[PDB]
Amino acid sequence: AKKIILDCDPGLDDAVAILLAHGNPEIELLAITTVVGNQTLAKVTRNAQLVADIAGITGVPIAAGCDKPLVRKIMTAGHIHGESGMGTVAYPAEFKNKVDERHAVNLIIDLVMSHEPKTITLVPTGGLTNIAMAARLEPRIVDRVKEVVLMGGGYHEGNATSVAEFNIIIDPEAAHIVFNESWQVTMVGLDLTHQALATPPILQRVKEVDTNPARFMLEIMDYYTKIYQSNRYMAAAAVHDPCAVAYVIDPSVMTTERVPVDIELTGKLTLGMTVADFRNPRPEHCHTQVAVKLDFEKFWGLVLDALERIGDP
Amino acid sequence: AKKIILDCDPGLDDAVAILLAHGNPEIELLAITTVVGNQTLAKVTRNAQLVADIAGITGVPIAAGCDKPLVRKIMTAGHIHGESGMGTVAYPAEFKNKVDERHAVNLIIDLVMSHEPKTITLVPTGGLTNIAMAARLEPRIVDRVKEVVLMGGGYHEGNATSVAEFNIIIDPEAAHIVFNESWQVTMVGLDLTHQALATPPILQRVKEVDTNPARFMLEIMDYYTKIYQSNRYMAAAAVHDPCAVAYVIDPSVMTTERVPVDIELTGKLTLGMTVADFRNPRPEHCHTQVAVKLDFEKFWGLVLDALERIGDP
Amino acid sequence: AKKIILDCDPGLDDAVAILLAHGNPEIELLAITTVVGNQTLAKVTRNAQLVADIAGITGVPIAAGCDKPLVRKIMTAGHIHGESGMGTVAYPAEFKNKVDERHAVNLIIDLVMSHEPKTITLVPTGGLTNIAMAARLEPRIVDRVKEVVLMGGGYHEGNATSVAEFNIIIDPEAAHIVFNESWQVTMVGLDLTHQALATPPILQRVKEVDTNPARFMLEIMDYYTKIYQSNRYMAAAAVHDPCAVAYVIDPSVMTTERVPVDIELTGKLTLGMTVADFRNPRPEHCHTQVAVKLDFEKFWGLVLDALERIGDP
Amino acid sequence: AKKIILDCDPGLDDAVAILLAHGNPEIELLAITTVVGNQTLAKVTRNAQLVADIAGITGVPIAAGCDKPLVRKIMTAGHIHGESGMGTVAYPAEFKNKVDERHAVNLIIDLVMSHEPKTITLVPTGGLTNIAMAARLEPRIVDRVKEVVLMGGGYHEGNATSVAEFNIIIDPEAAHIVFNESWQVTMVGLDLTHQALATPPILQRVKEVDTNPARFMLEIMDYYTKIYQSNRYMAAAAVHDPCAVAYVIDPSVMTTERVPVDIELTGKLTLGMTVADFRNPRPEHCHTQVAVKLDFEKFWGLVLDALERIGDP
Ligand SMILES: Nc1ccc([C@@H]2N[C@H](CO)[C@@H](O)[C@H]2O)cc1
Ligand SMILES: Nc1ccc([C@@H]2N[C@H](CO)[C@@H](O)[C@H]2O)cc1
Ligand SMILES: Nc1ccc([C@@H]2N[C@H](CO)[C@@H](O)[C@H]2O)cc1
Ligand SMILES: Nc1ccc([C@@H]2N[C@H](CO)[C@@H](O)[C@H]2O)cc1
Ligand SMILES: [Ca+2]
Ligand SMILES: [Ca+2]
Ligand SMILES: [Ca+2]
Ligand SMILES: [Ca+2]
Repeated sequence: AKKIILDCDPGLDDAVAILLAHGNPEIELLAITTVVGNQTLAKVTRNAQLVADIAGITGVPIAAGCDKPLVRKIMTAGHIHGESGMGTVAYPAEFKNKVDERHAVNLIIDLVMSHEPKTITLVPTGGLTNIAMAARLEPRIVDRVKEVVLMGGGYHEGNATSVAEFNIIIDPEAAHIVFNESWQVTMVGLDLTHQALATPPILQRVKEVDTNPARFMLEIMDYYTKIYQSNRYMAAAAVHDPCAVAYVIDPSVMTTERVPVDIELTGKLTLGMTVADFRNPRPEHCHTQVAVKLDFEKFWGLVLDALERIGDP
Repeated sequence: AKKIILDCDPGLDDAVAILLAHGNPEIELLAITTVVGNQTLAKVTRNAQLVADIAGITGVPIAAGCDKPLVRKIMTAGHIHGESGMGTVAYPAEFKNKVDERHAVNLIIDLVMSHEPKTITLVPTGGLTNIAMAARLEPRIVDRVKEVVLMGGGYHEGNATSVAEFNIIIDPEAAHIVFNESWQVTMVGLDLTHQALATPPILQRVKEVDTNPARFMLEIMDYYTKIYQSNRYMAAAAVHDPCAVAYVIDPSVMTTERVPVDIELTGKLTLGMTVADFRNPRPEHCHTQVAVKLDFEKFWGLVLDALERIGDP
Repeated sequence: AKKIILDCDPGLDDAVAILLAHGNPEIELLAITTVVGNQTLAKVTRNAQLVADIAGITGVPIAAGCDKPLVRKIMTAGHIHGESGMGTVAYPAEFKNKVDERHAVNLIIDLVMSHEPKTITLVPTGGLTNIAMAARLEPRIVDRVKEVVLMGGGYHEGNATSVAEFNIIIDPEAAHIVFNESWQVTMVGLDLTHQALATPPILQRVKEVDTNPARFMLEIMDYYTKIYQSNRYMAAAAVHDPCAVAYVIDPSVMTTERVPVDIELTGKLTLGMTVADFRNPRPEHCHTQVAVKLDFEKFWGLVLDALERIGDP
Repeated sequence: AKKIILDCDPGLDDAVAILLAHGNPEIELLAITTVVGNQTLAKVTRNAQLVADIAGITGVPIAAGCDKPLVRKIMTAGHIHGESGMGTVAYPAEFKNKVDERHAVNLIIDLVMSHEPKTITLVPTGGLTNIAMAARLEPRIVDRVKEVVLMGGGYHEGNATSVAEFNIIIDPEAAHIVFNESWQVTMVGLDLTHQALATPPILQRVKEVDTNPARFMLEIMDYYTKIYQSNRYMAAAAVHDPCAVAYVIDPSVMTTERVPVDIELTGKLTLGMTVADFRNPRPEHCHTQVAVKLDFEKFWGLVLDALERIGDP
């Protein structure tokens, strides 16, 4: 029912976002496009094929996009997602799903221009390089897109730096382009995603689904959990990306606040920060909004329900 | 018992900080030094004499300091404190208290070098210009000062801009100097001070003290209240400065968190922000700390108690 | 013999660069692509059609490109080239030359990928937005391009600001992208172009060609001259753009120095400056080089010779 | 006849500036104050005593100043002036000249406030830290000072970086303070000082003076020459500092241009650059001017003449 384009950089959590987008009956996945981020474009694209195979996805093109940030030098997060970007999974000899011939930037422009206006929503869960290129190359897509729901940012938290979130800092100028176009933007930041904890009970409910995709998720969630407990301290791992897809499925999974948000491009300490203006006489008629509280039970409900529907292909 | 130097820029709330510092039996006021900020150095200095007269202070030198920020152009806040900086009070023909001969920067260096090590705590409630100059002119004072407790900043709130607080933004390089010296710094920021609301009950308890200093405070608190309800929206006015003195009197009036804090000097959107790093594996052995929650009843208790002791000189 | 793609923003001097590129027998013009700059993309594209008509060009596609800088806000130079961007010329009811269907960015990628390696040289004489987009969208073109010869910058002079040249400052990030790719870049900056003065003798030699294209050039050169004598003071006008094409025709028209050049993105006073490092132990194996001295007679010789060959179509 | 305060950081060339200031009959040296720069404050101060002793100076106070830049971290040039800062000279067991008790910042303010207006000219040949502190601590000195003639900067050359000169970059905010006060500033930059070469003929004329001060200069000039020929390539060494004193003695030793000059504080490539605006409709009524061409013979004449007058004390 809801057509989306999932632009991601398959690392541990992006994989869960793909499973959720596939398994849920409310989402119609038009394409999976990749960008540099968690790992280099090549690795990330190979990972998208791997999970698309595991979940038995067919009829959905997987197109690679930009292999470098717009202006800045490449910066990846291999210390979180392993060298492969997919933690510790072994790849098949051959993938059933092949990388499309078109450049993700062209495919996105193609899909948006060929479909009826306001029917596609973009869901970026990686750096915003491909979305910004597309918006600049064919500005007509900004008024046709239904809305953009991205995982990135943090109005009061950061991870890459004390105040900046990874997806935004790896390409601040692309983020600046996206947040400043007139389309509707929902920022599902760390403020929210730090609530999407994969606790023991949840992992247990997952193990009980007892299917191949489920054993896969259990395996990567395990690796992800080991990293978070050590590296960037938390009792459990936060699985960010699925939260951006969950909001498209059912907006009631989270509360949102409508506030102005811009991107810092020159600060020495604040480079890459999503600056939100919460001072009250609030704007009214503001094209951006941030996510605040997550309905933990409903969120995990949607994931498990998706895992069950995918079954064992 | 606790010797302090109060460096301020007498506007509405700085006045209350002076009354509290004078009236409380726990504080020994060595000097009141002034800086540009709420108004121009001249106005602010005249204001410090006015309240020093009203509270009947004697034996305490009032020394003017820097009339301009270290590098940036002058920026004042006359729209909040009126043209006089002291809102709407009429000045006497002659002041009993006279402005000292020495420059505040020299007086501060003098007091610190002549007293025993670790016995004086600096309490800046204005721009940090004089403190920075002093520390650069005689670096020996940083190891002798007991600690610095300033009113300024905001780890998650701002007023001058969406993320920056007035005292820090009027002279970012001075703030950068102060936060980076090795002395202990307690930042009593907007996060805390926005809790020190002067509500009707409080103003009523004040009117009942029925003394001249009290009528004075009631008068300025009134003007301050009119501005906050209009200009920078809030139901009541937040009286910031006294909070910095209250912490010196009794540290239990507020909770504090020990985290790294630095000042942004080049950001376009974030100039002057006090960037705090709350990401956990927290530092341990960190010379800065921010104030979080205020004990509202104890705070106002201290103020009224001081108003009563000052009496009617 | 020398295949080029002229990327420009038709204003007064870009027009002369087109005439020279068309009339000279050494240049083979594959396409004329436009960008925002002197005027808005629409105006500039209409202007390119106007001069293509006047010079009787046929068989050469004119494709429009980016209508906005990559990240910054649009900035034009209508005070130098008039509102139309073409000073004071009247446009025809219909143009014989039509704007191509393809986006300049796609056309450039097309031409370069379809021709033999190292046979096309890019000649940008406007902001660098289209060249940067193309290099990011299809990175394979940077190794296939023969070299890039652009009019822009100034190692010791500026015009838009005290140290920055218009073409670079209207899109600093695009310029940063171009100067940092590994292809060979020849910067024909203001240091050189300020020598290409259109003095009375030259204008007289032009009037004598007595053809339509020549009367056209005479007309616009006139307006250009009036502006330079008033606005940005000089005895005569400097016609910048043709110098970039002249270097492709005969490199001996100017001397060049091989030195490192980078673009300043964050300076307050120096935004957009082309910083060149002339300190000696010079690099050796440096992909950029700046133009220094112009052979004035040979330069104008090439222009007049081209005007004569175009004749009167 | 011309009273000056020489603020310097005795390294090889600062020493020659002291000899020239002492030996020339036109200069009346009120004091020699030191700052961090070529070496740490301690070393540089010890060096000033060494040369004051060798030249037999008496009746002139030597006062130390700031040991750190205003905001940035300390940066010295020991690779040019050796570890001692004075290249390779051995120090005496005891110095006849003792370091004054007052801080240079206070001494400078003292001298200027106690003498008649417009009779003292400041001659900084090191980082501008002390001059900026003094102008901020007592703003009354800027209108009393006759003018400031400093060695530093470069409108078209740099040494520390491709576009910035050492003295300015070690403390950009101090420089920004000095160039922005209303006093007259003459900038004797690298553009000029690179002409003051100490060629074999000159060194020979010096050896012939055959006195102790002369043998000293010959010794340090030798070391300085070895460094310049290797490190920062040039056929001979450029002795910068004396050029600033020569201009005070006889302004005709060099040509100057009156143009606006400001300091870049945020650029990534251009930090510390003295940006001069040579675009013409030149200001008229401009408090800054840069030095252009040096009268080589007259310059070295003044130095040798001073060496002869000092004789052999
Ligand atoms: N430590 C860490 C670094 C990168 C990411 C990625 N960036 C976003 C959260 O910062 C998500 O899209 C996630 O894939 C997550 C954890
Ligand atoms: N709007 C407003 C502006 C300035 C201040 C001053 N700055 C600090 C709070 O921002 C306090 O010291 C206070 O005196 C308070 C209100
Ligand atoms: N004043 C002025 C402004 C813009 C330009 C354009 N920019 C470059 C020179 O700055 C050329 O390409 C020219 O078309 C020329 C004059
Ligand atoms: N390489 C080098 C570095 C520092 C200096 C000092 N800085 C100024 C020239 O840059 C002079 O005052 C000189 O003392 C000279 C040479
Ligand atoms: Ca991701
Ligand atoms: Ca205050
Ligand atoms: Ca042009
Ligand atoms: Ca020096």
